Amino acid sequence: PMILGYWDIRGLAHAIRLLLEYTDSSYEEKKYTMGDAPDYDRSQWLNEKFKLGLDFPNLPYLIDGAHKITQSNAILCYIARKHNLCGETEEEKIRVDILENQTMDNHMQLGMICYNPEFEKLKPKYLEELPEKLKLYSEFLGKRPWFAGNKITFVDFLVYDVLDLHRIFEPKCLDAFPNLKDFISRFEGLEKISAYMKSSRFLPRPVFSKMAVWGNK
Amino acid sequence: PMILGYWDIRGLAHAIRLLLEYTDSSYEEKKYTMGDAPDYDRSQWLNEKFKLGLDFPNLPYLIDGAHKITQSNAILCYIARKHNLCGETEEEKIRVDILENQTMDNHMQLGMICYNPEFEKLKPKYLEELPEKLKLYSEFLGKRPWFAGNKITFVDFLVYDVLDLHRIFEPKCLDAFPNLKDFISRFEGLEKISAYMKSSRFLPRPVFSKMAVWGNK
Ligand SMILES: N[C@@H](CCC(=O)N[C@@H](CS)C(=O)NCC(=O)O)C(=O)O
Ligand SMILES: N[C@@H](CCC(=O)N[C@@H](CS)C(=O)NCC(=O)O)C(=O)O
Ligand SMILES: [Zn+2]
Ligand SMILES: [Zn+2]
Repeated sequence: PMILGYWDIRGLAHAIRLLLEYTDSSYEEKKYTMGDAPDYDRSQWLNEKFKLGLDFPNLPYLIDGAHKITQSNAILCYIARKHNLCGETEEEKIRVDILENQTMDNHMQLGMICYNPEFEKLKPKYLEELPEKLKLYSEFLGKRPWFAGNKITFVDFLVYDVLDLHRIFEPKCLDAFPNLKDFISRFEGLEKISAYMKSSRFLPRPVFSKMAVWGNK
Repeated sequence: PMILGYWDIRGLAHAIRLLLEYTDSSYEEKKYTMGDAPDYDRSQWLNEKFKLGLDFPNLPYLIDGAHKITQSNAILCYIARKHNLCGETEEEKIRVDILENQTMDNHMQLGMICYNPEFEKLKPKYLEELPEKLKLYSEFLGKRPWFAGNKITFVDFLVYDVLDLHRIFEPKCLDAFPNLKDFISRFEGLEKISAYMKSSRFLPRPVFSKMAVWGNK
């Protein structure tokens, strides 16, 4: 079956996992354990990084038979294409492309300060700007059931992940955007999504690696 | 005609520009000037950031009639889809997806240290690792004329940009990979690309913004 390599954490593999489950894909997981500080030993991965036959060795990676893939968004499109979740109309594809990258940006913005030793200092400013960021997603979604349009796409997994990570960071952050909350309900309401969230496989934390100042555990 | 907003620099708009020219697309450019230090006044853009009707106000952006787009990779796919340069076969799309993101990573890696005030100190390490990064691209391309396969795709523009930025940073960097040099020859060898490189429109520098430590001018 398919095999998804990644750290023994949520991180970037989250949306993928969620996607794999929703698509009822058959897959295994090669979770890599990172050593404790101050070393943060990553040999478990490095002693296999270049033996998997990946073109650009990295985490996460996906191995589907002869197909060795890296880069989260690439892995998602790969899985999505097999289930027509990459968009169909012209406008659908545009929205998918924009979000695919937008979420990636917002995700890093968060991860940047969370990995920053001076995290406690930067937090006040980040929170001040967050409402605006969230608002943007709200404006974008509008009265649509999903982000791409009427049909769910892989970007809905990416958007969810981001929004979830934020209700976790600042719980009240979503209160001002009812439609976004409905999105989360609607998303977590999906059959296979709900079932998986209740299974032993569900790994919502640690949000980041051990090197993080926040969500490291 | 189409309109491409961005800073009065190379940056992320480079590959786009290159793509637009090769596609013989009709377009204008809304270059935004950033103020000198220590303020780096960005008012010229901020006083118009939210009036363009962009979903996620950002630079670069592309306006094609009713279509307002942001996110470099999104803009590229938009332009590419109009000219069938987004890939066709399954393997083609995979490669496109991987590179589309890989290049973005390598580009930031460069941009990160060049914007880092302690640039001179980090440089030795970055150069030590670069050969391997380059090697990967070499390994990937192989005997193929283009990265996606036999046909040129928008990623060849993204890969070129990255490679170019590095021969500029470290000229001898490519000497060890002849196939990558042939790629640059073959790319700058394209009729519309060559013509554009010789026109008044060509803007190879500044590589980055004024806030940069390297390639700021
Ligand atoms: N754009 C890449 C970024 C991947 C990346 O930097 N992954 C980090 C984890 S978030 C990693 O630990 N990679 C393993 C390594 O650097 O060897 C993606 O989406 O896969
Ligand atoms: N992932 C984005 C990066 C966008 C970005 O941060 N662009 C810079 C220049 S490289 C910018 O000036 N953005 C305007 C802003 O965020 O105000 C893309 O490819 O569009
Ligand atoms: Zn990470
Ligand atoms: Zn930039």
